[PDB]
Amino acid sequence: FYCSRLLDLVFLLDGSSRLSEAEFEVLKAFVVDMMERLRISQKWVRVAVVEYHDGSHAYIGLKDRKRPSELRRIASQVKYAGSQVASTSEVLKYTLFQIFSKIDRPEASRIALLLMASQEPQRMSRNFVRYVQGLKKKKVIVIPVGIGPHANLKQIRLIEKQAPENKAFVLSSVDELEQQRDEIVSYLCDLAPEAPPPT
DNA sequence: GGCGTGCAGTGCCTTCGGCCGTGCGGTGCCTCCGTCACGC
Repeated sequence: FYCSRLLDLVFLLDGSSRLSEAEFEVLKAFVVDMMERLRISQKWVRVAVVEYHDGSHAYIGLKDRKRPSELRRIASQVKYAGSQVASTSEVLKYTLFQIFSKIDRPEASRIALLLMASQEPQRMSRNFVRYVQGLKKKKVIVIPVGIGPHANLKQIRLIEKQAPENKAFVLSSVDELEQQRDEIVSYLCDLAPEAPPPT
């Protein structure tokens, strides 16, 4: 449908080589479709787009004052990485420290849509749960989205085990996205308040 | 000549030096299998 609520949504795209050139474009299209079903505004739904590999490469910020159509273009032109490493620990650390360093919008919900499709090196996962728990303390909901046979199930279930609102969406392939979009959007929307503060 | 340790972290508390602890790279399910450098 169309989400018109106070929400800060953060898209986190796995940049590993697990996803092919094409398969990644599909993921991007999914993110674009999501955005078409969101009321993009500083006072309603704010969006952020981040392709992550060894590190986080942000294309869109929550405070970016741009026309939604423009943002959709940007989100569709996200460059393919195809890295050997897509650190979820790093992208969650980035989200926690860079994106949500300061909670400037209490009146809205904070959601991190973690689109993963691989397994990061175990040594990198050392402080993983600490970032997830750290996001929780800033009241940021993390929704893992498993894509493909290589998506780290252990971490995904570990995210759910961290917070009540943290639900996972285990998928079979990037094709399962389009036919799961509507369900996901509505789920995220129902986590955000509908009406602003009295002001 | 075996051991036992190694150390991340916008770290933490009992503050300017202990205490916890994935030495580390890389495979592919995981919190790990198999491996190297030092000092003694």
